[PDB]
Amino acid sequence: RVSSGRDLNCVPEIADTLGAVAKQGFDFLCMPVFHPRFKREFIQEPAKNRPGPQTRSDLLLSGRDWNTLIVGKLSPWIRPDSKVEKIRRNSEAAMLQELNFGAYLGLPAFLLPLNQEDNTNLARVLTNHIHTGHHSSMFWMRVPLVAPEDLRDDIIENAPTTHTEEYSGEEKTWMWWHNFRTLCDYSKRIAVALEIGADLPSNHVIDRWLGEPIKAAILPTSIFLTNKKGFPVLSKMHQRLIFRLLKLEVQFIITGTNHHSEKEFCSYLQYLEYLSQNRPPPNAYELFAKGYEDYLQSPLQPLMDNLESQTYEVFEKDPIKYSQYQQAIYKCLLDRVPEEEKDTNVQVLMVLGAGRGPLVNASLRAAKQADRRIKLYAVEKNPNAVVTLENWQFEEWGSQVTVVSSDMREWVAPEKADIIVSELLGSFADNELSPECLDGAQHFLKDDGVSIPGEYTSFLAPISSSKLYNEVRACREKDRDPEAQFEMPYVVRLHNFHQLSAPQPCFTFSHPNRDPMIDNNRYCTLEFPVEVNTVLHGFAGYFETVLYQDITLSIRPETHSPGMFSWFPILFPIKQPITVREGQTICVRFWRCSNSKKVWYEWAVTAPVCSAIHNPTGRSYTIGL
Amino acid sequence: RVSSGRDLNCVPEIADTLGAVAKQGFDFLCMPVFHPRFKREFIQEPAKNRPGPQTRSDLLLSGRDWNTLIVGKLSPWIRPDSKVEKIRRNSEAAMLQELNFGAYLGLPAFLLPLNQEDNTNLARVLTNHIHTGHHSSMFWMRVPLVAPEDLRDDIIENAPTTHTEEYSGEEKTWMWWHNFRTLCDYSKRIAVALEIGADLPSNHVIDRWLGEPIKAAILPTSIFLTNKKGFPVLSKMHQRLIFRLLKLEVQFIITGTNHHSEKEFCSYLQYLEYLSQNRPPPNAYELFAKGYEDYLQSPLQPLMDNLESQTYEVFEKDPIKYSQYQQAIYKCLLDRVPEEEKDTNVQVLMVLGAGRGPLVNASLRAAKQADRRIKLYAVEKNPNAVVTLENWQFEEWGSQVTVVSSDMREWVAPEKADIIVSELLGSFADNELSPECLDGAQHFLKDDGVSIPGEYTSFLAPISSSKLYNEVRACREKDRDPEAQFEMPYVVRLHNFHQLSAPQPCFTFSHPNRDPMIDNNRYCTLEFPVEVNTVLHGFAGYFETVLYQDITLSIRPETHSPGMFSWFPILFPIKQPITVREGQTICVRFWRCSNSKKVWYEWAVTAPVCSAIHNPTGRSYTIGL
Amino acid sequence: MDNLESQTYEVFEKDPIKYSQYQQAIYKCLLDRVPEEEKDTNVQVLMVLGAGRGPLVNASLRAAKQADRRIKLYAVEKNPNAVVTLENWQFEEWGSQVTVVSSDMREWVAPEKADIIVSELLGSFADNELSPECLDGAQHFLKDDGVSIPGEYTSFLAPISSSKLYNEVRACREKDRDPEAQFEMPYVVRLHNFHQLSAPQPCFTFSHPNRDPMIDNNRYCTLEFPVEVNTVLHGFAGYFETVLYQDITLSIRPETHSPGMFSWFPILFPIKQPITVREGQTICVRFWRCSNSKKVWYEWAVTAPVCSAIHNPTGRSYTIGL
Amino acid sequence: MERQLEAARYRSDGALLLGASSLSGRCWAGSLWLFKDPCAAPNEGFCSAGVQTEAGVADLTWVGERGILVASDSGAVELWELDENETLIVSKFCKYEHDDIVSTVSVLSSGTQAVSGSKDICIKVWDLAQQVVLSSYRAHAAQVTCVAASPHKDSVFLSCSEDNRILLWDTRCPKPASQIGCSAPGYLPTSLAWHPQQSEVFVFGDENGTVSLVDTKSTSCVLSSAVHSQCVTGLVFSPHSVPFLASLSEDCSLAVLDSSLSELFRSQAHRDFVRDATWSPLNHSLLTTVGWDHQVVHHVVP
Ligand SMILES: C[C@H]1CC[C@H](c2ccc3scnc3c2)N(C(=O)C(=O)Nc2cnc(N)c(C3CC3)c2)C1
Ligand SMILES: C[C@H]1CC[C@H](c2ccc3scnc3c2)N(C(=O)C(=O)Nc2cnc(N)c(C3CC3)c2)C1
Ligand SMILES: C[C@H]1CC[C@H](c2ccc3scnc3c2)N(C(=O)C(=O)Nc2cnc(N)c(C3CC3)c2)C1
Ligand SMILES: CSC[C@H]1O[C@@H](n2cnc3c(N)ncnc32)[C@H](O)[C@@H]1O
Ligand SMILES: CSC[C@H]1O[C@@H](n2cnc3c(N)ncnc32)[C@H](O)[C@@H]1O
Ligand SMILES: CSC[C@H]1O[C@@H](n2cnc3c(N)ncnc32)[C@H](O)[C@@H]1O
Ligand SMILES: [Cl-]
Ligand SMILES: [Cl-]
Ligand SMILES: [Cl-]
Ligand SMILES: [Cl-]
Ligand SMILES: [Cl-]
Ligand SMILES: [Cl-]
Ligand SMILES: [Cl-]
Ligand SMILES: [Cl-]
Ligand SMILES: [Cl-]
Ligand SMILES: [Cl-]
Ligand SMILES: [Cl-]
Repeated sequence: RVSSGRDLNCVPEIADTLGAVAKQGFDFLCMPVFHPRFKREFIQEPAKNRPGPQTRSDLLLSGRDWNTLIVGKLSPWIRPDSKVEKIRRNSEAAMLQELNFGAYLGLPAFLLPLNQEDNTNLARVLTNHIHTGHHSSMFWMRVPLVAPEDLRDDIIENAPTTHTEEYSGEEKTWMWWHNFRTLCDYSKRIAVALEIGADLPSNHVIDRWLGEPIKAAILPTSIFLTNKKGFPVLSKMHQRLIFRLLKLEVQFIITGTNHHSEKEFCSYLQYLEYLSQNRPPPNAYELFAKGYEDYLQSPLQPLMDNLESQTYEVFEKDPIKYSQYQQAIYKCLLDRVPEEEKDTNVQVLMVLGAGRGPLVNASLRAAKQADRRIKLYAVEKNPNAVVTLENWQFEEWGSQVTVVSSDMREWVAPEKADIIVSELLGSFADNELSPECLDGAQHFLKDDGVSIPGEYTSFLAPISSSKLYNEVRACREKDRDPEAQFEMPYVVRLHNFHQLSAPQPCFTFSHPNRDPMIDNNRYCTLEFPVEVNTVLHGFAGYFETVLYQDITLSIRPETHSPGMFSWFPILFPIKQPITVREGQTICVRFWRCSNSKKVWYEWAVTAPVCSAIHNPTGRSYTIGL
Repeated sequence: RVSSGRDLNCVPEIADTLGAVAKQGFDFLCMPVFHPRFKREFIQEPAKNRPGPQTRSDLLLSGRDWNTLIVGKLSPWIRPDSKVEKIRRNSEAAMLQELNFGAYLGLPAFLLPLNQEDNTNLARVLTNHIHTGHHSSMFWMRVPLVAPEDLRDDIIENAPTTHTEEYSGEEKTWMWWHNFRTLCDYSKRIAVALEIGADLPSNHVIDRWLGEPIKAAILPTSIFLTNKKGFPVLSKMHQRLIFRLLKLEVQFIITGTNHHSEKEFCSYLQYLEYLSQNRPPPNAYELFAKGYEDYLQSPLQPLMDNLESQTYEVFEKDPIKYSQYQQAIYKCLLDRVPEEEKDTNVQVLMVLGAGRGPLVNASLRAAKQADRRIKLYAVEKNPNAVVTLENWQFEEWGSQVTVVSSDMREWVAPEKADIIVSELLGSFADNELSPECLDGAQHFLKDDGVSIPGEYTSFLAPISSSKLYNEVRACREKDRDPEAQFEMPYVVRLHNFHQLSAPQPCFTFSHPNRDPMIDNNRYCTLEFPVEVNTVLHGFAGYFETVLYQDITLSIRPETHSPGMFSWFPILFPIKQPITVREGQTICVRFWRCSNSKKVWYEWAVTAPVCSAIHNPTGRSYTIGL
Repeated sequence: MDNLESQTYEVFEKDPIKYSQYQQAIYKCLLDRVPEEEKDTNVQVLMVLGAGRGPLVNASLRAAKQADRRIKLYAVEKNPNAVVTLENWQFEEWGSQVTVVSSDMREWVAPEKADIIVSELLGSFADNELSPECLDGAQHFLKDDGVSIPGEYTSFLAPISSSKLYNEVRACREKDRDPEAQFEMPYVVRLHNFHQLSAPQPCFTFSHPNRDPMIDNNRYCTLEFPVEVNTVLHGFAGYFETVLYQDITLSIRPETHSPGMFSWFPILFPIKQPITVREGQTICVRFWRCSNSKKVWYEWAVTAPVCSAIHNPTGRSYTIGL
Repeated sequence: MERQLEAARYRSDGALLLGASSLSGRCWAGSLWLFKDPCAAPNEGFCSAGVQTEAGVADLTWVGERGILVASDSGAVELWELDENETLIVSKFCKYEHDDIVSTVSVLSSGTQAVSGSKDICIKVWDLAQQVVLSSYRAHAAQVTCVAASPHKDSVFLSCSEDNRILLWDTRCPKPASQIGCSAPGYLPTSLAWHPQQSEVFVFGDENGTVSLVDTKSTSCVLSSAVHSQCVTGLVFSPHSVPFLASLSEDCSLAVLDSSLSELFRSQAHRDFVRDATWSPLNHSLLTTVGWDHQVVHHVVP
């Protein structure tokens, strides 16, 4: 169910209040650590020397309670960006005081508001406070989805609300955060508490908060409608937004008093719980990848490294994929051996990169299903998996399967193959050097032989995610280029991100490649129309592959093979985020480069602004041959 | 109870065997991943091309079982340091094969033996294997507590056992490990599995393994005696060793067949469980510090930083300490106010550094117990704790206590004090600048006033701990001096270490310091007699303090105040370990330095070899004033 | 791994003693392979593997002209920038007598097999520039009774003390890498302010042709150096000797150094931590030559009187590309 | 059966005893087989008797005519008797007294006692009647590689271990073992064989492939030859009055030598390790070798 919280600006007795909100069902409480109206002076006497105490004692709750249940709130009278110098300095001091007291309490989070365009001095004070202490705090920035100025009732006769299309103005609130977030140098301890009003804005304004680090969504009791019985409920669009937020796994904060006086205060929260429990229950893919969401992993290199047993175990626990492989082999067998030759013709079938032998069992099932004879070779360079292959062969397969423990580029086969079958594809299709391996294996393929897969194509799409950008930035390591983490890809279940344009094909490879002047290097120029305002942080990469005829696999979201969980998308980041205004085209360039020993990718943005060429000479990322 | 394991060199069927050892009560199993007698060839044909499989399949157990329950064993025929070149190369290849298969299985540990002085090529291969893969393995080095050559029966007529005192020879086995450990550059993934024989050596040989990363202790069934009933038991010295190992929280591995055929195989293990459960159950101190053992923490600086609420909460949950403070104040009150003046004389008593007011309550109890009047000041610079102090004062204390929220060096007091009371002491006595603060506070102390504490003295002792040295080494961080972690102290509950000499006093401070030419800098030269062979890695630091007359506190182990858990010892490391032979004296130098803004320590070893001067100009560690 | 610049070759060529020795070796080999009666009926095939700008080619021409024998020359060189110089030489002066081949000697599919192959792929540590691997790859176009010049080479190691060179190596620390990587790599240096702590002893030796079936160029060598002084070990100096043909040899080993030969400086393998050595003790060092498909590197460690760390494991700080 | 043939021994009447282990695959067990037709070996279907054991077998030997002594991977010594007119192989006893793999066993001159060597570095003397261990000696410092009883005295036997020690024993001495090393730092001994006639002389093989002949009372290496390229695993003398010496190695070759250790016959017939060898009592010119390639080869020796 939902992890919820209760916002209050009135706490007469902290123990009673916390107990009450616990009885109501909430998981945590947002409250002021000083009294909201208790303005304090720091510079000018006499109020400077006000006799204490200045707030409650920390003994009123246990340290566990402070650590887990209490979220601090900056007093609303603190204005660090006031036009008045006096108020400016005094609010600097007061904000430092309240932040340091929240840190002294060990609170898990502290709330500060963004109510205007200029929060520069506020950001200065907060960045200082972050960079001083030894604490482990988190800071939630309260940002309205619609600024109060743009949400007011048109009841001012001489200052009416402009009913004119203002595309960029309706997004002003985001810009607020974006400037603040930028001034604090993309701090990982600064997130968003997105407040939601009664009138929801255009869909692009709501999309402007995709990829942003939203930890909390704030719901006032005002935005709740009433049904026949008297329960508080939400409109259809508010419900859509609530589901979208539930997928981001945010915490929900209820604010405001109870206006449905007949019902209890747990009714607002019960409605959220009812929305949560009555959502489409999780399917197998989402169940498996729920914990992997936005988790950066370095790509595997099964050619350079020998994969561990459980990596293969992950690869094998995927029925849809091997069903497709079996179907492709079945069709190919039928298309190569006529019915009258079924016993006089036995096909030679080599699995190149066999692992622990799922493709071998799939080939056996395909032949048994198509009523044709096959002779199997199981080529695998990883000797640890060759152990598994040979135990399989001795115990179950028999002499029908010939296990070969060598590199397919090296192996001098006795006979040529009718069908070669591989799954050397990475998240970016060719990023694990399937083309080079199958090129080296092409010489023991018959003059009319088939390769499964026969085709594969990589796809790129510009994305925006200030969350994944911050993760990549956090991947900085000692003893290397301080920006090397931006010049390498990552296999990740992209989650909190925004697709800025439709994916387009990048690189394509065919097999067999009969071409005389074989060259697997590439140079591709892609232009992505962007019809939104956004900030580019990287490029998501998917792939499609034709195994045989119309049997295909795909991780491209539009054509994704349903319920296939062997590949996650890849992510190519960029050092500097790139602002993109609505209507502009994002032009990116991608190279596939190689020498005798290494293969790597280089990439660069050329429009609307130019980026640096990333990973030149494979300095930060290579793929070993 | 004990976390135990079972060692076997015979596994006919892995599933049956694992189930049996689970029924016997063991928690994990050590077994060969290839057959022990199944020697393999890699260079010379024809045995080179031996048809597979080469061992069992990884499907026989679940990945969870491989990850948790199985410990690999290097086949005993693999000799990487053979005098024969052929065997050398072949064993290199075979050891790489077995290590890589263990990594492919994801085993939590892998056993390799140290049976001789020269394991150089073995260390080369193991270090390579460590530095190649992406794995997360651990390597247990099987080292005998007594070499088999020195444990043989004197039954060779022409080669008798030399019955002559061989102090360094009896330690040869340790040197083995020490060389191997050194060749692999103190790798954190290389630990010790200490094997124990029937005859235990001299006590200094057993002490040679203090401070070493012992993860496992191996017990053969041979070393077990038999009692009246027929159970297997251990001798008194073996039991002492078992208790010593139990405090190091090692895992116990049973090896060898069952020679007590009347009893079950769980009898050997039951005896270990009986030794464990019938040991002195944990007292309060060890209960609290059990999880803190060998945990490096940077020292607190309550002057430079404002301590959090729960740090003070830790400080306050310590009854013995405040009992001693109350007793000291009680005696001082009685010694300053005669019985006839009890009502005509009210003492002025200032707590300098009051925190959340435990010393204030202790002073109140002291006055109420001694039947004397006191006027209390509670001086505290941390305003967050001044909040707690003022809530206390309003609710409970009353106008008897005057809370002062300022620095004791700055505060211009209205009247001078009879008694000043502080607890500004760190683990190294003066390492939190108690002397400077009390110096700045001396001007509002009466001409005949008392300071509690009146004296404090720091103590140093050379220690050996290749474990804590490796932790300190692991504390390397980006954006600073790559060796800065060795030039700073750490507050730690020292556990796996060896005291190489008796602690001796370092620096001493008195209060009040009436001296005209006040100077808190220090230069101290200490000579520590070392009557063992060892490797210096750092210096443990403790302190003693005289609060009043004979009321004292101490973390010096010989004079430690019983059951006082406010301070852990401090540790000053050194960049390079320093070999120390028996009889040599370790001569160390320690400086206390300061300017207007910073205070720091410098230290250096001058004998038997010279070290670098550590933390010069406070470059790696300063204490702010 | 890299194509040497023009002036590096210019340094290599301004060394008369060395090419005099090469010419003498070729001269003797020519006389020993072609009898006087066959001088006109027998023309020897002679391939310079790693020809540079062609000093060995001119030396071979002088050797044949001096020994009164016929030779057919191939000039194999992978560096195309120096192949430019070679081909200008061939067009202007050499003529069709020399056939310039611009490829790798491991790759090149020669038309005929060679009587004599001649190389100078030696580094300061003999094999530290992968002369063995290149000549192994070139052995297949050598005749069944062919000669390789040089035929033998041996590296030499000697423990030294120099708190000056240790401090220089320490100063070689760079951002964006292992803070101690500078100690786990060798340096070519004219050692000057240093002290030899023991006599140099042979480390690794290679022969050519290596007819052996189970060819393996990796090595493991254990050296014990008697030290009869008190000192502080900081590293190991490395020299080499090489037999070009019979008794014609080159050497940078100080005791047997070829007089007035300035093509090689000694090499230096440092160690992270200096090691005190008292009089009478023996310094025991271990040296490995390691390789895979792509890289070749050295590992080394001191085992006596105290143990050091194994330096450059898995070639993490220093590799030599194949 | 199992793939790795470990032991092959001829009985007095000419029957062939075979001991095998499985050193790879799911099960690491062992087996004992008796072939009254020695040319039908290894084939399991054409055997006279057979039995499966708990664990693999490392060494084997006859106890006279009906008994078979087994050193097990389990750390046990097993005695198996031939029963039911030699159609069964039933376990007489199986005692677990070693703490590691038992690598070698040898029956003494009497035939009622035996001696075992294990990887626990211990050597043990067994009474085959009482089924108990008489004496347990820890003489070596590394795993015992071979033990070989003297042919005619059951108080005397040789033992070699990987601590580079070759011990001549005499259980009648209070310090029974005696170190009798050739030269000084010789390579590790691996196989031991007494000479059939000439007593007080024997031969031992090392891990380098060298076979050496040594006299006890003279205690000086009178002769030695580099016969094999790899370690020498076994040495068997022929029943001839002038005995031939069969040498087995891990280079997968069999060699036959005279009294001066010169190469007379050589067999590359095995494509894996050569593990055992025995001469036929019926025909003294026929030699039977078994290997890890599951081959049972019969050589004719000129
Ligand atoms: C599903 C997730 C877990 C497994 C895997 C992954 C990625 C990175 C790391 S780093 C440590 N472990 C991992 C594991 N992953 C992938 O998307 C992926 O790489 N799939 C893939 C690669 N190469 C292939 N030839 C294939 C063919 C089907 C066989 C599939 C994400
Ligand atoms: C007991 C353990 C936990 C608390 C504390 C510690 C150390 C380092 C860190 S780093 C993050 N938290 C911590 C906490 N510690 C100490 O040994 C210690 O510093 N005691 C101490 C210091 N200054 C003092 N004035 C006093 C006076 C009694 C008041 C006591 C170890
Ligand atoms: C004499 C000094 C200058 C040149 C050279 C050197 C070293 C390092 C650097 S780094 C930038 N330039 C340089 C230049 N040097 C040497 O000792 C050396 O490497 N000689 C050498 C290597 N490889 C060879 N195949 C040969 C064969 C004769 C051809 C010779 C020191
Ligand atoms: C199922 S992940 C791809 C599989 O193919 C294997 N593989 C990759 N490249 C080669 C190659 N060149 N020769 C043989 N197997 C290969 C990998 O070791 C892995 O088992
Ligand atoms: C109980 S830890 C020491 C206490 O003394 C306080 N303290 C340390 N130095 C000073 C100072 N100069 N003036 C006032 N309080 C101090 C610290 O803030 C902490 O509460
Ligand atoms: C004189 S320095 C060695 C010379 O040999 C060349 N060389 C080194 N290795 C090879 C090779 N494998 N094939 C051809 N030339 C080579 C180098 O480019 C240089 O000119
Ligand atoms: Cl608290
Ligand atoms: Cl393997
Ligand atoms: Cl291109
Ligand atoms: Cl950029
Ligand atoms: Cl698994
Ligand atoms: Cl405050
Ligand atoms: Cl001083
Ligand atoms: Cl030092
Ligand atoms: Cl060019
Ligand atoms: Cl080697
Ligand atoms: Cl070192």
